Amino acid sequence: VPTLDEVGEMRAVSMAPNDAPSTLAIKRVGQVFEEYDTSSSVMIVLEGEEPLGIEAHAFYDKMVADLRADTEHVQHVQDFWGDTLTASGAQSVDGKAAYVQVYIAGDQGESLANESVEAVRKIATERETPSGVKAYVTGAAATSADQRAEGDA
Amino acid sequence: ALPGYYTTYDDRRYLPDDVPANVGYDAAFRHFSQAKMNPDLMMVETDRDLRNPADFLVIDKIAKALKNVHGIAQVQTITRPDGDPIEHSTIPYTINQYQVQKAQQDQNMAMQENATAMSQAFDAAKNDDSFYLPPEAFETDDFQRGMKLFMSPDGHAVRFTIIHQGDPLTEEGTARMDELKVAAADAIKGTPFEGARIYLGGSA
Amino acid sequence: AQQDQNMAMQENATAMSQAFDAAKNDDSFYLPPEAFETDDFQRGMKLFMSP
Amino acid sequence: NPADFLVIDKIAKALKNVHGIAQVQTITRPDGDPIEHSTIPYTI
Repeated sequence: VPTLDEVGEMRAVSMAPNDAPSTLAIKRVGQVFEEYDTSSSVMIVLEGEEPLGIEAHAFYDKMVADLRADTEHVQHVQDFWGDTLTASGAQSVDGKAAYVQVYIAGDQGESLANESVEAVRKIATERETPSGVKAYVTGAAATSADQRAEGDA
Repeated sequence: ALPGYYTTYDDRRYLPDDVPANVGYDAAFRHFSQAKMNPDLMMVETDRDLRNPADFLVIDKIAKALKNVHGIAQVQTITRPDGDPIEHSTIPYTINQYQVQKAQQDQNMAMQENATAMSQAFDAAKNDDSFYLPPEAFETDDFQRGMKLFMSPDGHAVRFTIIHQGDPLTEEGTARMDELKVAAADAIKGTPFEGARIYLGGSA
Repeated sequence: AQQDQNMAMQENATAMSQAFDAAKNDDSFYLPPEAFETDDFQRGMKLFMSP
Repeated sequence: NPADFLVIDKIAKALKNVHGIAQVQTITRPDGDPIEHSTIPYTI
């Protein structure tokens, strides 16, 4: 059989129990609104040097399209920065950053969630970005995935 | 050392900085605040459509009750799309012979000016004591887009995004949940929303 | 046309009253002196208030 | 008189807002609900 590290990586266990009220609440929200059925989410952060402009909006929209295209991992994306009504909440006070919350397949800790986080990072990083704009995938699920990866390392 | 013992739940403190999660956290904390990266979600579900002003009043009451809780920075929802009250929503905002007639016309314009001053004063101070959304505003596409994000397709439930003050992954951050649930339950009391189901979720 | 505008404004005021009644809002309160003379409050004030 | 009725309704609201109290009825709330056509916006 393979090494213990690989087997442990491919047989991870979700950190939260199913009976946990928080997980139940998140799944209830997902199923009621008919958007998703997971319980783990990550927040992609677009940081810019100068205040973000229209080209930043175009890049953001293209990235959102790419995310929503991949139905395997990404289940639902709420583009608050995209709509003008809620655009104030997403963008920072200085106007040099903006974040979008993305739901990934699989619950936190579980290997499926780690794979989904890796796919999200790949999508957010591989695309050519406007000069001065950088993408960073952060959040609780990303932190859990990094924790497991560093322990195994 | 027993009395001073305490625990924290933020795993970014237990990792090297070079990891991608720590880098993203560093960027976000440079620009945003910490609580925004780990928000909360609350869903109040009923059995009837809430896409009408009468239920909007109760929804805004619930939002105010949630925000007034200690340690909660801002709450955004269908009645507060960007965390601030919707503009032009306060009640005060809603509030020879020819020569004689013209003077009354001039007086009316001055009274019209007076009402504008009060509206601007209430808008600038972000007052939120009173609230009313006229039925016409429900027809505008701006609220059509909003109601498809913060409300279910059948309109039986509405989601709230709750953002803490400071780091939300501390002991107090985990202890604020019961206060929020109690506040929501008390806000619902006495309204047609009685009998609803409340779900609280998020990292905390 | 000004008369029609007044009626439309009158309709608008009714909608707000109906919304506040349906929502059972209780933030503000005022009972006009005339309503005190109605027999409905006369019966009530003899039950919940001393003679 | 209305002036004291304002204070009475304030007391009733303060009592109802207390945790664990379902409904409070009084001269300003004969059936446990606010009297219809009593809100200021109604007058407006």
